[PDB]
Amino acid sequence: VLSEGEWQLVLHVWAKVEADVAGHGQDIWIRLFKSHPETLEKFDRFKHLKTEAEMKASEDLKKHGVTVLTALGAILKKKGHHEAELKPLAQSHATKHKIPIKYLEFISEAIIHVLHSRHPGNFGADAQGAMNKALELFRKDIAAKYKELGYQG
Ligand code: HEM
Repeated sequence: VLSEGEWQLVLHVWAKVEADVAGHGQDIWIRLFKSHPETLEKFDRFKHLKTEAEMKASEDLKKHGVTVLTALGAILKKKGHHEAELKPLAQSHATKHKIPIKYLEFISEAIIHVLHSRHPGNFGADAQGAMNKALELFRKDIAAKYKELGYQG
């Protein structure tokens, strides 16, 4: 459970991210595919992308990034009361996409790195601490649902 102060640190930096959702979406995903290429195999629609240039030019990847960050944003804004939002997400990711928890840890790493680079003034040690805590909360609850749904993760 995060404190009200910790949530504020999270939503404060997120308000900046929302000024350019598409741009942040691309940076985060490209960072992920470059740092952990195996994740690219989960996308039968992006597995063909070879270079960072091709990725930055993909309109579909950009739209996916927006869809992803929008869903994450709605969750964070619930400040822990994200039960309703998580169920449908856990079902598709556990039964259809089959995304293991390890991959959620990898993207969490990408989110932090991108925020740290683009928003240094609003992403200090305390702010990163809160963001990490929020993402771990997300991962903890998703992994729980996974078990309930019959997927080890
Ligand atoms: C920060 C956590 C993430 C959030 C909030 C998120 C959100 C979403 C949403 C809302 C969709 C579309 C609706 C749906 O299928 O449920 C989606 C699709 C998808 N996600 Fe996630 N996702 C996350 C992380 C990941 C990761 C780490 C992977 C893979 C390494 C992944 C792989 C996919 C795939 C394969 C699709 C289907 C895309 C397509 O084929 O059109 N997601 N995700």
